[PDB]
Amino acid sequence: MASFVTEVLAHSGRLEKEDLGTRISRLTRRVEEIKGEVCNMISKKYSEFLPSMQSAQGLITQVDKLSEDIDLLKSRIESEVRRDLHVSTGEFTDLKQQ
Amino acid sequence: ELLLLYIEDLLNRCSSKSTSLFETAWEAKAMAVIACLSDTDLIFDAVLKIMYAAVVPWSAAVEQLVKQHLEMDHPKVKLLQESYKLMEMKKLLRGYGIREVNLLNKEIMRVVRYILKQDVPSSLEDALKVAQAFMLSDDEIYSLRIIDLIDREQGEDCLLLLKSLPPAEAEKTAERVIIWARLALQEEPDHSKEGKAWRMSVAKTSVDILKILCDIQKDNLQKK
Repeated sequence: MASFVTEVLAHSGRLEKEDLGTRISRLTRRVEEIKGEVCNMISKKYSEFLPSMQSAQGLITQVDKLSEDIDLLKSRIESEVRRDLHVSTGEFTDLKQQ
Repeated sequence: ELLLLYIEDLLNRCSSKSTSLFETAWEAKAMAVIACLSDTDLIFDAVLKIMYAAVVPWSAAVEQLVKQHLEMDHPKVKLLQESYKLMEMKKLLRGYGIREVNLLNKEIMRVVRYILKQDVPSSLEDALKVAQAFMLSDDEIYSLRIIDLIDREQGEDCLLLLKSLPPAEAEKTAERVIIWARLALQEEPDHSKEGKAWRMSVAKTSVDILKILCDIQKDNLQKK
């Protein structure tokens, strides 16, 4: 009953700003993946759509989980922006823009 | 029954795993079993099961068997001709890169659009039988053909196709293309040269087809 939460935050304090930027880049490249996929299946569903009926439900699932990832990472960014409002604001906002 | 089951097992052990279409050992063994049958009902359906398992198009011996079985008379010969035109549409689909057998109902329009995108002189005819055998109206076929030609600004071809068509389906195609034209003109105008040229072409192609439809509907007072 004496200050055990502080060391647990150290196991979650390993997520540096470089790690936040890598996650932003990962989400951007996955957004690009899904965008290229949609551009591909547009011509499929209009011209040649045999092997993509199940990929439509796969798209639904992946876009849903990507929206959930966007929301959770935005919540993570907003949780830490209010903590450090003088030293970590600029680099948090630069990646929040992306 | 056991001879037919042996033929079925011979088909299954070869065609299911057939990566290369040179396992013709089943054809020669199955012809002898066909010759061993004594019931005419069990010969035609056995040949049909050969048809329903062999990859389209079949080989030379199977082609001889098909031409032989077309020659004599049986109530199942109508089913054999149904399977023959099934082979024909499978040949068409696999020549257009669609290898699935019996696409259910929803991809027929997509297949027609894909065939019409090939610009083949027989592509209209190829897409005709796709909606024919799958029980879909010819209205959509010619309507989409006319729409594609309008998008390409080839309304003279639309006029000759309309004049070649019987008036009954011509009315159906004309009313639908007129509705599509008015709906397409209802959206925002395009200030580019190509856009305004397309509006002018659409209007000019619509006026004379409307004149033809007026000529057709002289007695239908409600439609007149």
